[PDB]
Amino acid sequence: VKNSIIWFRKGLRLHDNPALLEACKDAKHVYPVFVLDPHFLQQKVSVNRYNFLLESLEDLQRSFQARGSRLLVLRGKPEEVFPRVFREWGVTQLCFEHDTEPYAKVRDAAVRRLAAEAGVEVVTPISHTLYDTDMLVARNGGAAPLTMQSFTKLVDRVGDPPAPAPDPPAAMPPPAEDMPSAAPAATGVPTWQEVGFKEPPLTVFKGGETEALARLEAAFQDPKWVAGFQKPDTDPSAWEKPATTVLSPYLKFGCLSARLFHARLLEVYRRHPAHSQPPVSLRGQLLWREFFYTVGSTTPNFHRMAGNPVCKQIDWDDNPEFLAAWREARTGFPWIDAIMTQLVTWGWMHHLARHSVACFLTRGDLYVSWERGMEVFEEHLIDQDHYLNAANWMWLSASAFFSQYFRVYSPVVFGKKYDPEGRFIRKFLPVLKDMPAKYIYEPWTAPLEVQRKAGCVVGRDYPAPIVDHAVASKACIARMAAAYRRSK
Ligand SMILES: Cc1cc2nc3c(=O)[nH]c(=O)nc-3n(C[C@H](O)[C@H](O)[C@H](O)COP(=O)(O)OP(=O)(O)OC[C@H]3O[C@@H](n4cnc5c(N)ncnc54)[C@H](O)[C@@H]3O)c2cc1C
Ligand SMILES: [Cl-]
Repeated sequence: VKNSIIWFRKGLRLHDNPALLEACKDAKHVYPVFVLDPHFLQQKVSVNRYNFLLESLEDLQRSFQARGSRLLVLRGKPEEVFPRVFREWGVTQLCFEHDTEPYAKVRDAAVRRLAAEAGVEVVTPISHTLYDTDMLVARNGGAAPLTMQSFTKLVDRVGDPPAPAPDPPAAMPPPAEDMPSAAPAATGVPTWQEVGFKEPPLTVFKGGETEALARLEAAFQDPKWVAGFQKPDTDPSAWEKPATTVLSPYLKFGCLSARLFHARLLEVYRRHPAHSQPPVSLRGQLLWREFFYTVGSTTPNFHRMAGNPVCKQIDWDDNPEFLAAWREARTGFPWIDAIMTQLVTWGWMHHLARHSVACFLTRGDLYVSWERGMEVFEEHLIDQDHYLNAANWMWLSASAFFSQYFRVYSPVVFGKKYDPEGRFIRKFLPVLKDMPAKYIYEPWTAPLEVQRKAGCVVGRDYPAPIVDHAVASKACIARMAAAYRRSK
């Protein structure tokens, strides 16, 4: 008889899940599995992101229970767990969604070898990306496009991505009873307290497929907003109602299918002939993700500077004091510090808020390596995504993809154009809540009488600025110019 495992890693959803559909086909028993390394922390990861994963697993558990089944959260390393459960459960087929990250390729090769030793068929459909990204490279002559313009031309020659797969059946084949490795007490979803976090998550975005689909429907309630979306024109200071979809955490974990999102976009576009086009359109945003997955997966050492063939070698400074001030939201520039507080509190900030703080750290003011900023984002972002974090940090530091290092955002002026009253600053830096708007982006310029009346004395309640932007940005531009000459 057929006994199958559907192994979740990403792809934390029932919709558009061809791996799950294959596992269920003609099966007597299906074992839905997630493998949790219970020593992960004792090795880097904020409770915000880890709890988002746990909420996503709890949602899957509820969905499987509604269909007569159960999610099994196995503790250990895949290479140690799977040989045991292959034999225990009489497994004949293992299904999982393909993953192109570096660690995944090593892990999955090991599991494939073990499956073959046990006589287990392995099925690995592509559904985390819009397309088979190896197919895109092949149809481009064997190399990934290195500009968005050429990437968009390639996908348009290839055509539409595959349609989302059908929903799974209303009843699933359950795990077999009295299998020791499937014991309830050994296979439940843990809480954040149980995995060892001491402080609670503070983010406002809840994990899981159910929430992902609800947020998708909310975005599409206004088709004119979807059709006319232009990413560069959206407001980074909007926090009560964010100005973009905030689907990124859901896409990162696969709670939302990218193919479903794309299909829904095309439905709207067919009815709105003046809809925006790539790169600025909402379809364009999914193509930025696809572009960076395609380049990233075919480039060695993509997450590093040294040994990375697409990355310019730049003389970044090893300045721990500047990195600490940035990481701890005590730069003395309220726009920067508010965004860095949103990072640690919510784990998500608007794209142009990410631009502001990444420019400041690297080529704009402090001249610290983008790899250090990437590490801080990797800890705190609930949408942390290996290829997308690396690629956008290389863009913002003018190390790859982007080369216009004379464009430097002002940490004072940039936010003021959207939010002159500083509502965003006041929300995330309440020490400044009573500062008059005239000084809230530049509090060190307020007279002492004003600082005292506001209960915010610079140097006592809120730090002085760690640099003078005019001085620092001129120095950084000169160094970038010199670095660009050296790589001639
Ligand atoms: C320094 C830096 C680091 C970043 N790190 C990450 C990261 O770890 N994870 C991440 O998902 N995005 C990252 N981004 C890209 C981008 O800022 C986010 O995808 C975006 O803020 C998510 O908001 P949203 O879902 O509302 O996006 P929308 O504008 O609604 O876009 C829809 C989807 O398109 C994709 N997308 C949008 N913008 C980009 C982009 N510039 N690059 C790649 N894909 C994009 C995402 O999957 C996103 O959910 C980073 C950008 C910068 C400047
Ligand atoms: Cl600016």
